[PDB]
Amino acid sequence: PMFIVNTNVPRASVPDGFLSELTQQLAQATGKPPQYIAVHVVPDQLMAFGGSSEPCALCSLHSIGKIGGAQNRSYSKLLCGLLAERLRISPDRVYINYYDMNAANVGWNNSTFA
Amino acid sequence: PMFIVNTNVPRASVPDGFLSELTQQLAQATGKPPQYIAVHVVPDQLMAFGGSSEPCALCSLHSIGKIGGAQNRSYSKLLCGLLAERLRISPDRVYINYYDMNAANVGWNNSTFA
Amino acid sequence: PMFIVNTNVPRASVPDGFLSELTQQLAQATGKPPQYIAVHVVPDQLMAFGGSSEPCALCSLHSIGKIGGAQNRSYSKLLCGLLAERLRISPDRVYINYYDMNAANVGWNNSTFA
Repeated sequence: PMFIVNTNVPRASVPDGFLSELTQQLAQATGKPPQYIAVHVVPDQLMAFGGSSEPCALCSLHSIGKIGGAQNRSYSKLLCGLLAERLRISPDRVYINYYDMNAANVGWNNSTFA
Repeated sequence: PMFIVNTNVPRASVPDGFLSELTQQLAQATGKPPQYIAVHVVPDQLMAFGGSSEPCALCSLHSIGKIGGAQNRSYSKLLCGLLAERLRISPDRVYINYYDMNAANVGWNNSTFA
Repeated sequence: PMFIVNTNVPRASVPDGFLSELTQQLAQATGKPPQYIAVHVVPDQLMAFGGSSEPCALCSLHSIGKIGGAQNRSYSKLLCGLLAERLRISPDRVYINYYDMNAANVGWNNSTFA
């Protein structure tokens, strides 16, 4: 797994430690090893949510398995929680798209996972 | 629904009001309430279309339903007409990837939509 | 096709010619006409792979067909090799997500391809 957050929150409001905290929490939540987790934060974006430019986020979580109805609900709680606490973004201004990737459709180290 | 555009056009060519205009036009086109529509514009990108770096765009529209053959063609006409009129990007240098998201694979407000 | 690379490598490390080379090499690999191929490179990103901020990349390749077990392995070797050679990113710090798009879900030139 890989997690991307795009946000209008400015770069200086992103705590040092944030990427490393995302990595560790995602390891716990997904059961995958932290050494294979990727995280990407994109601040200072030009975006609106409901026509307003108060803090908001558009995110994604890609995983080879560990995606489904109950799991995505816990991920959303965890992730919205982190975004609320660390970036001061309200949970109702965050979308997270979940993608269950086939191992054949993930490239890594000159090959794929299948 | 959420709409993202990445483009090589500079930020200063993005008119003021463009995010509001996208929000209102997508609200009408999708039928979804405006307060839930998210829009994201990413100018000044390093990109090329057909090997040429004249103005271009790579876009996404995600929605829980309201995605399909005829509807997608209609969204493309709407959206390419906005990009052409507002950012001066020729419609034949724009791609829009459409994603019909399962409600269970969209996180929002600490949970999902299923 | 369309290929997007996101990376923490700095902008000044992306060689002139890189987008053309990607274009040409993707034409060769996918067999599609160069004029349809879109490429997009986003340097200087805040990102981590395995908790480390050594050079890394998160990529996508979208195509209408020409995605599959063996083809994806071949694309990963090609694109990781370019990333290693031109941006100095180790292949084991690159993820590439592959998307086989339905023609109906690709907008272009006021319409879609289905």
